[PDB]
Amino acid sequence: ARGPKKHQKRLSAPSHWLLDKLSGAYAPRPSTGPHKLRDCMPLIVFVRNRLKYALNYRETKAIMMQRLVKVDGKVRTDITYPAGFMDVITIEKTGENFRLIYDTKGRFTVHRITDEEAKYKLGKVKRVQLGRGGVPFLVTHDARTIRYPDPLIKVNDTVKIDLETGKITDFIKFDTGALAMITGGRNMGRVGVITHRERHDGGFGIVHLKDALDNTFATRESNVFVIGSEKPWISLPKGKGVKLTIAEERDQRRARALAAA
Amino acid sequence: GISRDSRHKRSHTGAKRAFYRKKRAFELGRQPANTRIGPKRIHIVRTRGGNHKYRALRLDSGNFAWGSEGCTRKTRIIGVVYHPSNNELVRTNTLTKSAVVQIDAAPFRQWYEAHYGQPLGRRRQQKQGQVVEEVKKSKSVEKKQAARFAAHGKVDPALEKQFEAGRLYAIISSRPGQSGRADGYILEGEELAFYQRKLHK
Amino acid sequence: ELTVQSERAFLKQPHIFLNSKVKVKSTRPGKGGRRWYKDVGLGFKTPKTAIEGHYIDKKCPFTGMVSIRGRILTGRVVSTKMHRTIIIRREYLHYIPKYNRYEKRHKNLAAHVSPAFRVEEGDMVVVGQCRPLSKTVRFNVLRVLPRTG
RNA sequence: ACUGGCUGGGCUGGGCCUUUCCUUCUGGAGAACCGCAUGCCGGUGUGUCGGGGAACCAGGACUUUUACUCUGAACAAAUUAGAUCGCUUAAAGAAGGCCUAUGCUUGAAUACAUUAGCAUGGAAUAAUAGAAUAGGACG
RNA sequence: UACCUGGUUGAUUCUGCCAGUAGUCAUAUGCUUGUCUCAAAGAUUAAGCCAUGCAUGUCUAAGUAUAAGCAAUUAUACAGCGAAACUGCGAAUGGCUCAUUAAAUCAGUUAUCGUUUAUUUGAUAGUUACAUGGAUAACCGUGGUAAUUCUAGAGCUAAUACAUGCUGAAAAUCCCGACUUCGGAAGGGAUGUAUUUAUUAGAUUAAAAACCAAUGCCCUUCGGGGCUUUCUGGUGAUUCAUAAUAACUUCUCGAAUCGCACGGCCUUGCGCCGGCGAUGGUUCAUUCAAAUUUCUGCCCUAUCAACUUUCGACGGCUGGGUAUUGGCCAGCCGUGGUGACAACGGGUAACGGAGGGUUAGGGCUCGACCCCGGAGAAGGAGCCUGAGAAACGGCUACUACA
Repeated sequence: ARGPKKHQKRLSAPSHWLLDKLSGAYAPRPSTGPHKLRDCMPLIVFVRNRLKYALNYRETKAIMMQRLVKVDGKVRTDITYPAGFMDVITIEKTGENFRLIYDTKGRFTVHRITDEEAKYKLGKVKRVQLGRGGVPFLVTHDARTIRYPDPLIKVNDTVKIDLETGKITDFIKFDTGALAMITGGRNMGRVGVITHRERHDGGFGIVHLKDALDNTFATRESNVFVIGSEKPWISLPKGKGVKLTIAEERDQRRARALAAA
Repeated sequence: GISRDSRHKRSHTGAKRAFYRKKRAFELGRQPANTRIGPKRIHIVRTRGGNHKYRALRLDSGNFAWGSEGCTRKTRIIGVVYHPSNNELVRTNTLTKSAVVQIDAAPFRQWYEAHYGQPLGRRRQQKQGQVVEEVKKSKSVEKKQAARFAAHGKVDPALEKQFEAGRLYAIISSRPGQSGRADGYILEGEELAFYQRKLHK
Repeated sequence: ELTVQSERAFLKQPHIFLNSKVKVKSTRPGKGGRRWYKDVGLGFKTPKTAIEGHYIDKKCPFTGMVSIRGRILTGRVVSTKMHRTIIIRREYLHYIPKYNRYEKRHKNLAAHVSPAFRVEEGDMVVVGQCRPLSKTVRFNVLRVLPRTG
């Protein structure tokens, strides 16, 4: 259409941003960065629509511009910045640290973490090979490319990154018995244990997982994100991704409310 | 300008198509540049995405290579003698890929003489006008060739007798019109049979 | 085929040097100096007539530079009067929901047939998707099914 | 509302026997049954003790082909059905709620589309091939 | 809410239609009109024609300041704010409409081992030098035409504009070789990356020997017994990733660039070293993408039954051209391709879809129109700049208006 598009019309934005169908005609239109446009978390909606710090468009730009908030340790001031899975956003002058992570309904939450655990990340590897001059390197899901990694590491595995120098600190395999978290689909936010894997030579293999309550579900390999073998390496949010059904959820909620009051 | 789409064509059942859209920026084509023999002249065109291409119009020398001995020297090209597609090209000496041409052996033979002190294709013994030689400034060097000859061997007889005339057969394998450098290699072996009969019969 | 070399140019696999003085016997068909070939995969076996042959056909999925990826279909050989191409017939059943019963339909397709295989009228075929070769050819014959009485 | 019992009556499913049991190779770890003794009240952690056949995983080979049905994966937002909150009610909206608070806490669910394409279980129903001038199967 | 009533006859029972009854985010019109919440609106005929006003520009401490520019008095190169102008970027997004279009657009689902990509993000490049050269804007001053966002000739000057252009060190590899104790060697050249061509490596499944030619050897009683040895990634699949050799090029890139801080050493020299940023730069990866592409699916018509190839119609080969594949194009050669399971052609008061209206179930009908995709700016064609245009609030020519 005679070039690339540069506006994004409201009522077409991703549903998990939780924007109202009234009060304006346009949406923030995230810029281009390390995470997909369809799967990202604009900073402007985070500060104004989630933390309620700013009331209006104008005050939102003042916060990022004054270099008061830094994603992953690097203070980036662009408003429509794409923030994605597993990334760490830290605001130091007020002492809060958040991690973008899914809940059991497939959306983003305001998760609080401690200052000791805000200094490392982990990410899936998509390609590992040797670049020019024979050096070997790999790139993760947020466009970090590290070279000279441990040779044993293979594709689809997960690696831990330090966030101040940026070297692998530990690794995880991808086989039966691991602990994973799904990142896309109907099963967004579930947490399970790899039961076994089924391979289809030619595309789109399937994997079977088992929950803690003995539930069963399945997903594609390119949609699972291993975060541990046992004893998850990060602080899961409230609910721990167990996917209660509707019937119990209403029952327990009323009981807790009456007991509190 | 010229267009390279498929809309103006006729479907595989015979149905005439209808008009869809005006011509597009992409899918275009350019006037075929012609390359011949002459003084070096080159034109540069600016392609899509800030890239450039080269256009050959006239050439006289290009990189050639002898695979068996691994010698690559930019020799001068005489004339195209055979083109598989159509005879019209040969008469006007316009050179394209897979065109049999004539190449001299001035650098290649000179390199062979350094490689070994052995005569190559000499049937001028009757005249012996130009016979001359110079003493190698050692005897260890003859030892080197006396042992190099043991494994490398000798050039086959059919190819040798070609040096007597002083004209070699070559094939162009580059694309004059895209890259600008008419590169080529030198033929050998059973390939001679097929082309030899065709060229001069 | 009667003669291998019958055109204006000389037919040969690219980047396969033949006229080397020293002779060495080894593995890796391409490296040694003999005919080169690969394996497509998916449990498909390269037939012996492809390896112990002399034909040159830069389109054939074996001994050539074309990859197979995409759909895999089956059909019928309706005609083989063309040169190294065939036409395949595929039948299926449409639905027509309102009347709660099906129709018969019909479609023809054109797939490149390699010289390795031999396929007379009335035989099965399996094809796989490749790069655009001709105006209407995008598939290649892979397995002629055994011929039943 | 909670607890146990009937050799209670049924429905769904899984194992063996009746000529029918259910393919096969390589590797991983390892339970039950077995013999040893340091220990306690016919038994067990003992140990880098060892011998069987089998549940799981990874790897390789083999199987008449389509139609049909079950279960999975993937597939916009708005719209349809539909849960919650007294905008003073309603059409609407996705808000809100608690005490006194320099504060705390929640929701923004769920189902369907249905044809075509990708996997999985079922083997009745409707088609199709197989040994007859044996050019048949096995060692 | 799965529903019916009046009408042919002197009166009766039927087939059968006409009329009545209800809804419509479905248009027009007549009569009438006190209040509160919400707000559609030149689509249908004419994608007919347009006066006038507007709808796209942009500066931070960080590209270029001698304003006879403003403001003070810390700057004898300047140092604050700052008109005009050069340079950089966008102007290819938005907004409007539905004329053309019947496997065409479009929908779900696949592929790029067949390509391009400014910008964003992450990595990444040892083979005069206290600094190189000419113009031009703004500007003073002299002009032309009734007419314009027209411009002439004379005199000055800046670059992140244009054009040049050294950069510290050694090892190792292949060739030439000053030199003979027939045994290795003085010294001599090349070796980043960009392009093109040719050759080489890029392995591997279970083992025991026995012969031909000969040279590193350990132990050793000099009779001899022997023999061990290093790497090699990935996909279902490649000539993949990567490396080595021989060469080549009107031939690139490897910072003559700008702001803040004011530091440390000893030969005390207008000496050496040192931080954080901005703007750029070859290649790889990512993001926004784009272009092609596999399978299946569209309303009426037989008073449309055989169509396509003269001047490509189906395929093979060799090249050309494009960012790349391809009958896309140029040559030579075969005779093919679709069809009663409805091809080809004709009509549409036809943009497609998500969807709207009405209901027992099954359906009938509408969809220019707030979301996604496509096309167009009076009708046709052609092109410059750029990563991206066959652009029209860009240019060139014809037609019709003016």
